[PDB]
Amino acid sequence: INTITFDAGNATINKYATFMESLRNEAKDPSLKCYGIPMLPNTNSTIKYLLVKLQGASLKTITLMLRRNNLYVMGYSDPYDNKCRYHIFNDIKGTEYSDVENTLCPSSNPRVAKPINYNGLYPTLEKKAGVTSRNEVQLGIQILSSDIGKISGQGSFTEKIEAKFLLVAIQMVSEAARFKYIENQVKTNFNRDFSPNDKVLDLEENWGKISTAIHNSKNGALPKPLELKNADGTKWIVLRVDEIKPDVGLLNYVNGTCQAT
Ligand SMILES: Nc1ncnc2c([C@@H]3O[C@H](COP(=O)(O)O)[C@@H](O)[C@H]3O)n[nH]c12
Ligand SMILES: *[C@@H]1O[C@H](CO)[C@@H](O)[C@H](O)[C@H]1NC(C)=O
Repeated sequence: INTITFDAGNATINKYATFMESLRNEAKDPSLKCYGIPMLPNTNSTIKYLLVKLQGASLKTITLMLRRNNLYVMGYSDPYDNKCRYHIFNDIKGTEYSDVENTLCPSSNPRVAKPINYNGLYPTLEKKAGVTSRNEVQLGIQILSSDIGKISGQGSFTEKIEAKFLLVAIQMVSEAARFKYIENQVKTNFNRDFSPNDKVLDLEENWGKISTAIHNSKNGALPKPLELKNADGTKWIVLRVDEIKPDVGLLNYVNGTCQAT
């Protein structure tokens, strides 16, 4: 469908809230839903990818390409030297690789490869970025805008700022779309840089666990206790779908029927 665009250079809470709502309605399987939370399609949807264009205050752009089944950033393009430059992780290959290369930068127009010489897993990204953990990498709307400027159209940039930009972009686009809690952490701190708290990391880490739990619930009761973390890192025991439902924007795909509402 339509490329979804977010202008980070000229943002408001309301435009970012709109962007989330957009991304969530385009990503979701139109029919699937459990306890009223929309669920992503499986890997045989009629449309398998989503493109997301971001703009900085410099007016430079970066377009991310997400796999729609699990909202995974597979790679990105920028305008470079009158060419479309595509950057793809080193583990995307064959039919996926050439749907990504050709949808970010079509055949009929000039393009040039610039590999991401690592994979898109958080550990790998933390390592290139030089941090033990991603709570050391700050997030925010100015940071996202500044980061687009540091890479878009630049002949040379380090793998450290590229991995920092991808830690920020995966969390403010993909994690924020999966979790309404992370979207509300960006709006709360809209006008500042912030470090993700311990509930933000735990939710990221447990999205699959959470999706399967809700999908598998009977009359609103979770199959077993779910132990997550509060904003201060203390333990939180979830027993019922409506204790976690305020924080979840989308569900990972889980096979089978579930209570739809
Ligand atoms: N490049 C990327 N894009 C989106 N999500 C992720 C992730 C993490 O990816 C997981 C996605 O789930 P899968 O196990 O279905 O691949 C989420 O738990 C998310 O925290 N790592 N790298 C990612
Ligand atoms: C998916 O779920 C449907 C309905 O329960 C079932 O018939 C099918 O066997 C499942 N597929 C897989 C791979 O388990």
